[PDB]
Amino acid sequence: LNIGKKLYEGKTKEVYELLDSPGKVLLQSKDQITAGNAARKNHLEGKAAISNKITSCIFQLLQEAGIKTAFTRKCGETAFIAPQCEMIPIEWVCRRIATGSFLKRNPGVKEGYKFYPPKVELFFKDDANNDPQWSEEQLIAAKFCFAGLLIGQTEVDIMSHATQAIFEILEKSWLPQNCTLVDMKIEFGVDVTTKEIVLADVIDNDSWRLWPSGDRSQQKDKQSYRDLKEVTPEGLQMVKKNFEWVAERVELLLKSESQCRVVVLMGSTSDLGHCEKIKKACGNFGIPCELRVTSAHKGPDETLRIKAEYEGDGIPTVFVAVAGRSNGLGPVMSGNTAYPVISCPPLTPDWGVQDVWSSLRLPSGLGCSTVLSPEGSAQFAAQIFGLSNHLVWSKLRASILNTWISLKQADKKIRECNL
Amino acid sequence: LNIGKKLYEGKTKEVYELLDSPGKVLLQSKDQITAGNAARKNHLEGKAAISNKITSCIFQLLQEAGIKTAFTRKCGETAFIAPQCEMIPIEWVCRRIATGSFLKRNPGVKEGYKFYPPKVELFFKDDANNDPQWSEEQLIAAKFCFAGLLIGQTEVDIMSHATQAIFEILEKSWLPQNCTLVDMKIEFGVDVTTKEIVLADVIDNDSWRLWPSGDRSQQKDKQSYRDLKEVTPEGLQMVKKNFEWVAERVELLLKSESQCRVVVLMGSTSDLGHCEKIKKACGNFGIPCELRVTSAHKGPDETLRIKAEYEGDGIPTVFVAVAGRSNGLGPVMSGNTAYPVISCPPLTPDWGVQDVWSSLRLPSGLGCSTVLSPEGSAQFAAQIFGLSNHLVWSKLRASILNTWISLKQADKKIRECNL
Amino acid sequence: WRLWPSGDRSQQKDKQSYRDLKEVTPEGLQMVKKNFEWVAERVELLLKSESQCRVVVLMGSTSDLGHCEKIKKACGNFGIPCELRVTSAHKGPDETLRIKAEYEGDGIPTVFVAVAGRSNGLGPVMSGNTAYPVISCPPLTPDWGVQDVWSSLRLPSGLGCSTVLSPEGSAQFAAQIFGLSNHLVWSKLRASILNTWISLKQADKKIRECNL
Ligand SMILES: Nc1ncnc2c1ncn2[C@@H]1O[C@H](COP(=O)(O)OP(=O)(O)NP(=O)(O)O)[C@@H](O)[C@H]1O
Ligand SMILES: Nc1ncnc2c1ncn2[C@@H]1O[C@H](COP(=O)(O)OP(=O)(O)NP(=O)(O)O)[C@@H](O)[C@H]1O
Ligand SMILES: Nc1c(C(=O)N[C@@H](CC(=O)O)C(=O)O)ncn1[C@@H]1O[C@H](COP(=O)(O)O)[C@@H](O)[C@H]1O
Ligand SMILES: Nc1c(C(=O)N[C@@H](CC(=O)O)C(=O)O)ncn1[C@@H]1O[C@H](COP(=O)(O)O)[C@@H](O)[C@H]1O
Ligand SMILES: [Mg+2]
Ligand SMILES: [Mg+2]
Ligand SMILES: [Mg+2]
Ligand SMILES: [Mg+2]
Repeated sequence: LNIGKKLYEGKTKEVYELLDSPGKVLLQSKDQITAGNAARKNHLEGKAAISNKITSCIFQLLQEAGIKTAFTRKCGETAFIAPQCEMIPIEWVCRRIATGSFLKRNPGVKEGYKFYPPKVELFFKDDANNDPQWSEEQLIAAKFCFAGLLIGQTEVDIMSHATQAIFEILEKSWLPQNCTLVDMKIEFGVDVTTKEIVLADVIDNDSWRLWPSGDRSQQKDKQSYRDLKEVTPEGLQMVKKNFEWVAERVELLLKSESQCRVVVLMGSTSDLGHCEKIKKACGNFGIPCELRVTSAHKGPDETLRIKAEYEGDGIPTVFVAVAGRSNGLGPVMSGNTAYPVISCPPLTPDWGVQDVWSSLRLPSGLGCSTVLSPEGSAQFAAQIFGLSNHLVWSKLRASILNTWISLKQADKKIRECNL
Repeated sequence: LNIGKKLYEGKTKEVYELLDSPGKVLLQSKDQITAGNAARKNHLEGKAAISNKITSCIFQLLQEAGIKTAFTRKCGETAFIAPQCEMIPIEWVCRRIATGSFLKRNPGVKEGYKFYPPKVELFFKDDANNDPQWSEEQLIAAKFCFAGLLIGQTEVDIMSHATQAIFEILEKSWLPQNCTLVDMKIEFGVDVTTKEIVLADVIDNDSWRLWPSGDRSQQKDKQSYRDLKEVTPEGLQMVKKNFEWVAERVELLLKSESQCRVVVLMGSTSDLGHCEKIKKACGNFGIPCELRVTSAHKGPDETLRIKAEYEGDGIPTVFVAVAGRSNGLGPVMSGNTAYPVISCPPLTPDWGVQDVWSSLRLPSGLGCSTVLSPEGSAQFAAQIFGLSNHLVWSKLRASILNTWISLKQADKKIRECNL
Repeated sequence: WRLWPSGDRSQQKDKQSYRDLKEVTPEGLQMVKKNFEWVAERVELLLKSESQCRVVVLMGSTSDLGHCEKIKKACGNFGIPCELRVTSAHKGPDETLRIKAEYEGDGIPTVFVAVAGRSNGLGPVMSGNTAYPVISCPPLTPDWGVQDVWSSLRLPSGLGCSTVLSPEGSAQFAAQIFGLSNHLVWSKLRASILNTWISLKQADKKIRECNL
């Protein structure tokens, strides 16, 4: 590992150039904890390893969901490799629950006020003035430029939407551990190579407020250190145990709590191309997808036996029925399983207007749903599993963001061809 | 409570007439455990309370799912009130896993062979000949008559289907406790008042095989007592602890592990009638259902804020979009949530052929599904929640049985109008 | 097997007659032999068609010949003779009735299949003037097929004319009709249900390998 010059150093991290890696840097954590802009600073042994472990797990989680993130890989106990960014000097905060500075700036609001949707705020980075709140209008008027990207209305709107999405993903991911994510702070930078705005810096135990069972008095985050009247050695051991508590649970956010499976049943091997599109699209949400050939019309006995194989092994299953012309496979399956059935018929413009009604108009006592897009039927199957699986949910959530970002970028492009 | 005369007494239960309660009886459990046809009999203190508690919990579970069952209520620690039945003298067994007598009657099959779907078998009740297996053809040819109901092809086909459905419901219900329901035995009788075939006798720790983590050596059922080489006082305490283990956990089968909610969003209060039908049908599955008024066309800002309230409180939610004419509410919602959205448009024959396409043909990146039936949209919502909620699943499964039974009954009726 | 003439076990012609003998005598073996000879004589009649079958495909235009060739080919698969005839109900209704009469009049059980594009009058006219079954199998394309099909489907009262869109399907339906009387046609239909089912099982087995 070919380490170059120390680029900068701050309160908790040293950033080094990597001579064998163009556009990449090494972020080495220090055994330092800090708070405020006064003398609250301490050595804390093992903090560097805890910060590194949390950020490395959280960045891998957000990256596997599809959030664009400045993270390459973990590099031992106390560092990580990242794409080099020109950091935007704004703290982006997201709140589910009103506490901390929100109450000070909004006297009359009580602790516990819930934000639907989560509240996003901006703070300009400046220790001299204790990080003052900025409006979107102030950030636009600053006309900041980083690695050649002017930070305008489009870029601010993107960081704002991304902050909400990142919060919701981390919020949903902590829920299975019976922890309430109250709020968080993140920072973005411009990747010096790609010129993309990406989540950067770290997300660690100083970034958020984490309340087991929603109970503030059980707070496990750095607020436990900020709240101390006086820092004693007995006080720092409590803080360290809180950081250890989070370090011991954070890797479980990468694990699937519940199993998911899509079974695509096709009446004919001529509709294989259409079923390959469903299977591929399921792969994008990390949901295993099996293809099976069975006809309701010509082998209804075999359809029910295949159904029984998937009903009988304890794995939650969504069936997707692909039947051309008069669809009996969706209906028959729908009538004989408690699991959901989606008809995704391979309609063409020739007879599709006529064929679709055999999926849509069903006798009473049948729940069978219809989705015409094959990518759509995978997404709907994912949305169903997202109710139980935070990993699938997070891919859906990040995909809503990324698609929205794509529209903003295409509008920005075509707007330049308006002069 | 006015107790009458003792009607019957067997190895483990006494049946008493209730003088104020026509067509109901009291089944009093005894502190007796037995095995085989031979001298394996023991007094075991608290067995009566454990048997009564298990059957009372299991019968309430099956009854609340919609399985027709001879159970009224628990009546203290050691008895229960039931509708009086003329018992059909057949033991109905269902197997997920090959063990016990299946291996003896099918040499070459290995322990652990899985049945898809679960295997149903009939045994005629006769201690003299160790309960010989009967075919369906033998039971039909017996021309049994109980409380005036001749047991024919229809009645046998009903008991056989009911046995599979009861087993699958109990199998699904034990899964969240990490217990494998291997197999079970049940008996049916004819309710002397209604003349309906109903599950009767008991389902207790003698009725099934229960393997924690699928591990036969951790068996918690009465097989632990059958297997003992010789019955010692130390041997009976181990059996008692197995029965106590089941007694403790059986009550958790009545508890919902996961929360469910349907939110029905309507573009106009003129579509209220249609939304009332969705809400009523959701009530049948025990799923709370909220009605909300919002227009994507006229109040899209408000649609997103309402969406956020239900996204934000940690409760798994299915949205049902009810918009007449050009449905924008399904699409908009679908594009802005990771939760499932179902369009259930209030189509009439006037313009329904034209309006439906606004739900069906969507831009890429939308998983929005379509269900035309309002009862159907609730059932689909139930099927989605049934992947996580064994109580919802069980109502869907019992509904498949009951619907099938009522077709058999209607066919039997119209067949009389053909002679 | 066990073979009972008139469903009468006491007339059993199979080897059960030999299994049942208390003791095997020379007189006992001659009775068994006669039972075997009875079956030997009659087994050859199982290969013979008891009833005659014919499909007549009437086409309004020789441009629909391709579509009629598919009906005739598919009829050949069931061992049913199939004749093609050209007649228009619109332009030669007198001739349509005379052609109908040739096939009504020679004692051979016949199913008529009417192939008329656009406004199908040939199915209806034929249906109204014969006691034999008529099937409309119109040569629909996606251009105007949604509009044309209704001329086969919505008929005045007193017409039994049926519709089958598939040309192979119209032959199979014709076969099913003859299968009520002809055990050879029936047996091809029955074996075809098996073979189709077997090939689904085989295709499912193949695609299951592409899932591990
Ligand atoms: N991917 C990245 N590429 C380049 N610089 C980065 C990246 N991630 C973080 N940094 C910078 O690394 C510097 C050192 O971090 P740290 O020691 O935590 O600083 P600090 O004292 O918190 N300073 P500041 O964040 O500016 O208030 C920070 O100033 C970040 O802007
Ligand atoms: N709902 C009911 N109504 C009437 N009788 C019932 C009902 N449920 C169970 N019984 C009968 O109650 C009797 C006493 O049960 P039990 O003490 O378990 O007898 P047993 O020794 O197991 N006899 P058996 O089931 O006939 O082999 C049995 O004969 C059952 O058929
Ligand atoms: N961690 C930080 C910081 C911040 O600068 N923190 C450090 C400075 C440093 O990390 O070196 C400190 O002084 O404690 N600013 C916001 N937040 C987080 O943002 C949400 C809202 O915080 P509020 O605005 O209510 O104080 C909560 O989760 C904080 O943890
Ligand atoms: N409990 C019984 C009985 C039965 O008669 N039980 C009692 C009779 C009595 O109450 O004295 C006993 O002797 O243990 N028959 C079937 N089963 C259950 O049904 C499935 C079939 O078991 P198999 O046929 O493999 O033994 C397994 O779950 C048994 O527990
Ligand atoms: Mg700050
Ligand atoms: Mg920092
Ligand atoms: Mg038994
Ligand atoms: Mg009993």
